Amino acid sequence: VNSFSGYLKLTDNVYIKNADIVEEAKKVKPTVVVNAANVYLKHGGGVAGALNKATNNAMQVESDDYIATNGPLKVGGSCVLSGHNLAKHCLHVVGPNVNKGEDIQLLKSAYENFNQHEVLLAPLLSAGIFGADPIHSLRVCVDTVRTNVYLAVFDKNLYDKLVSSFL
Ligand SMILES: OC[C@@H]1CC2(CCOCC2)CN1c1ncnc2[nH]ccc12
Repeated sequence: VNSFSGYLKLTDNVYIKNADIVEEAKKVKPTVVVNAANVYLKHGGGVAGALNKATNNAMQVESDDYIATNGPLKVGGSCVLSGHNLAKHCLHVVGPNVNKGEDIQLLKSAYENFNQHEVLLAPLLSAGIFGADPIHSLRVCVDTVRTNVYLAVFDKNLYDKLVSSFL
């Protein structure tokens, strides 16, 4: 039993809700919140911009030190950093950005990072400003993630469309 509330159950391990991931994180304080990161950890917009703003830029400060030491992530890769005031940890995961010409097959590799954590709050990788089809993102998620994932879907029309089209 966990403290996630109001989610629709899609499969044995995948749950979904229309929610602002920032407000969800602030309520639940999950062990892991997933960020829709880029390889440079520059949290300018989308989910990443929102989560960073909610940390008063502390996420960006920590991220800049991470990059200075380790260099950029790989597309499809991840790193674990602090969750600041939002969660215990933040798993920064880089899904392919279609608006950069990045390979969509890497989306499965991106979701594989979730399997290293028993429970996560997360957005749909590569959706929104990353330019991929959110219906496809949800499908790859369901077919790749085996741990317990609670998906927060921002757009209402996106959420109802995601539920009504789910196979
Ligand atoms: O789940 C991925 C979605 C996709 C998105 C861009 C395209 O469609 C509109 C929404 C932004 N994402 C978010 N999801 C949950 N919480 C969020 N907070 C701020 C953004 C955000």
